[PDB]
Amino acid sequence: MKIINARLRRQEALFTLDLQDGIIHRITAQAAMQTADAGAIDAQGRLAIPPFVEPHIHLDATLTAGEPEWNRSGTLFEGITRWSQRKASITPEDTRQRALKTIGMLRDFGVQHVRTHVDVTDPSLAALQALLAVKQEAADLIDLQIVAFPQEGIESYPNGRELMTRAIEMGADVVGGIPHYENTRDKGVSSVMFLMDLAQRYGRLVDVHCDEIDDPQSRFLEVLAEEARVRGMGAQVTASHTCAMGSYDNAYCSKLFRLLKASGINFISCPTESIHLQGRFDSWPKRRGVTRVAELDRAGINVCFAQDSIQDPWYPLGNGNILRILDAGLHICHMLGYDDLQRCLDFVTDNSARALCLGDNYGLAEGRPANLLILDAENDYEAVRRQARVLTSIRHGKVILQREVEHIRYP
Amino acid sequence: MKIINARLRRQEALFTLDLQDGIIHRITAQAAMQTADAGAIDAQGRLAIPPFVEPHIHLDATLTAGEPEWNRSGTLFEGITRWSQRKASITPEDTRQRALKTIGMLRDFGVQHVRTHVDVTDPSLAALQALLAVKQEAADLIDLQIVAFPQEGIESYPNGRELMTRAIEMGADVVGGIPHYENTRDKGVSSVMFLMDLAQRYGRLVDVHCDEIDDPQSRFLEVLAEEARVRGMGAQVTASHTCAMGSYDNAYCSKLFRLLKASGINFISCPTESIHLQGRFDSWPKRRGVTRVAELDRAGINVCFAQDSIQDPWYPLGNGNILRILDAGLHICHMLGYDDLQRCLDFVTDNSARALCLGDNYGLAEGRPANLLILDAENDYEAVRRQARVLTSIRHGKVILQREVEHIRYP
Ligand SMILES: Cc1c[nH]c(=O)nc1N
Ligand SMILES: Cc1c[nH]c(=O)nc1N
Ligand SMILES: [Fe+2]
Ligand SMILES: [Fe+2]
Repeated sequence: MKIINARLRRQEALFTLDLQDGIIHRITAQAAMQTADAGAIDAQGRLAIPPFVEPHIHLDATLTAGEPEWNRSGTLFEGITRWSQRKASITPEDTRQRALKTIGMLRDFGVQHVRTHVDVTDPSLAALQALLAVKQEAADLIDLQIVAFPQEGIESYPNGRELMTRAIEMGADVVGGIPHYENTRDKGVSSVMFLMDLAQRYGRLVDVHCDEIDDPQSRFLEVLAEEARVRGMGAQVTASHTCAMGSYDNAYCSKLFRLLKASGINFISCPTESIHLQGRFDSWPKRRGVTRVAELDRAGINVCFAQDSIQDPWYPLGNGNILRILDAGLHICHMLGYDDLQRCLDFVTDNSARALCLGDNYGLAEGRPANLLILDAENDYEAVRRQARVLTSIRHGKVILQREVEHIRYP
Repeated sequence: MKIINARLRRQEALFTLDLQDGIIHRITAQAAMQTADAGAIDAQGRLAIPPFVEPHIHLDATLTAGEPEWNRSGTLFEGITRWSQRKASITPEDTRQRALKTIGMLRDFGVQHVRTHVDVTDPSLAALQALLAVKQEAADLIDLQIVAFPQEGIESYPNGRELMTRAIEMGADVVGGIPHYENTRDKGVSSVMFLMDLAQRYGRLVDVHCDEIDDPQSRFLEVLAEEARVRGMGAQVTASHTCAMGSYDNAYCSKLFRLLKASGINFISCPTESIHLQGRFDSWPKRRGVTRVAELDRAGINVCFAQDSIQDPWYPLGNGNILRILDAGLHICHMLGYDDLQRCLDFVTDNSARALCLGDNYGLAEGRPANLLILDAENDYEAVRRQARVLTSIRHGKVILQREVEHIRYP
């Protein structure tokens, strides 16, 4: 399959892309806009990019908003209470159906890489079972990673350590955690030591719900980053929801950044979720409660954006569109500068792929898998400004989605 | 013309709407979904609403971002400096071209009512001249209101009072202001006394850039509300950008609400703009900087959302889509409760029409103008969750915009 007249990110030239046997066989710069060629796909000057990534979503809880009742306070903690109620009626078939629907939404919006957290503080491990199967069933659409996420705590929930271990043995690819939610500070610390030992013993990645709270003294991030640094596993470690960093003492935070850089760990921010769940315990002025995304990125630390929730006990909205999240993130994090906008797609493509350790299985380079999108925009700035539609999604060299270009009629 | 199978807001039944001679002739509930009729428009269960309203935009400055240089700090004050530079090359024809392009964007997204601020601290009054003409030229698409907006101050800019007066005499429908930007507190107060006297002398509406600053002592809102209350002109007065209220002392703000309610004035919030321009003088934690929208609404005070800028010296993004702004507002203002979501379109339709004093020239009621939209969603919640496309826009009984329903193919 051939694509002509395609823009690539942050370049002025038009390119032809040759796809063959499921891989990118050739990328060639063109002298100028070319007339059509033997039923090649004409990008018509539109941007070709690698697929969008959703590096952090909770597929087990998706589409369960209001069951059996609503999160009235809009807080993390009531969300957990409501989820606990919902868990009493989780079945594998229920989970499968909701997960597949939400995966469909993500596919519709160009996402081909997904990392889902699954609550393993559930003695049935029903959702985990369903999602491990879904990983195989939906492989034609996405590459799914699964995180063993101990929602109610490792040290603070009955048999939490056994459940984490069992989840990993069952085949979860990533070790999760929630140290800020453990019952005492010391148990928060021991939970991080445990989960890092677990990941090392079974050779898994790590992605931890780190400090998802507005408390300036929630500092489990330092424990996680130090373990990653000492163990030499930074590239394999992600800190999600470091919301407390947005409230840290500034002298401490400056000192902390030295460790963060040295550790090599990744960061995920969920700006629509955090703007909703954070700042709930302030009056006025009301803090944003989002981590220091612009500052991490300027420091050379890999950070990216994620949806987190779609219609679940924590967040009543969501539609699968990562460009909406990008927009939110750029506004809330004060990243609407000219230079920011020219490369903003980094935060929902390249940087996210790095967090998921996709390596050579991601990116528009010869020899890599033929997974790519054609976006209805010519550069990063226009993509976010217009919320550009995904016109074509190609996966393993085949078109799996085709949208018509929007046409408006006037009198 | 006839529309069948239409939902109306916050109602379960389907409705047929009969439009004749530019007005709504009849609205009738149906027993159920009906098969198509004699060239009737089939809403197919989609929502019919009165048009979106853009109650606060700066059309004189639209599409000038980066000219002659960029707002690097992303602040209100640097924006004013950049605009001051751009004013040196403003012409009526330049203004007309940019304004008409942005009006086209608003039309594409179902806006039929627009209130634009125009900077009248410009001895040429060039943009105002162009926009008064545009008001007539674009009448086929929108009903435009023009605010005489003294960007560089009434008391603090050469001949500011003369310029305000001349702008009103030229035909600006609304008197503007910027008391928080006046050089001293006493001049901020005198500016409000002057602009209210001006509005009364000429019988005009009022819409003031009130306290667009994170300073908890910026309290010109109380002066404006008191003048409106005393003069009995509450309904004709709007306070835009009361960002400082998001930082007020809470005891003061409680006392203040008593006056705000009694005064009857309207409020406009610009959440995407304020999240960008506000919080810039904090470090961490970083305030949201948006007025107390949910609290105003709960108190029975009319409040609504607006875009403010499209690609201008203050804000680099913008596409005309008020639903994007609604989404932002609901998130930043903590209004994602179930009750909130079921009526959220209030903030971009009914409430905004009230701010603009549209009266019986707005709304789906028999006898009123046949101005309405068909949205690709069945209720308020779905409209914001899906960012529903405007499928049809009808103005004065005629279709002025038609979109085809998005169709995705899966090969
Ligand atoms: C969605 C979600 C679930 N659970 C949690 O601890 N945090 C979240 N953001
Ligand atoms: C856009 C804009 C222009 N001028 C101003 O004073 N405030 C604004 N938000
Ligand atoms: Fe999460
Ligand atoms: Fe404004």
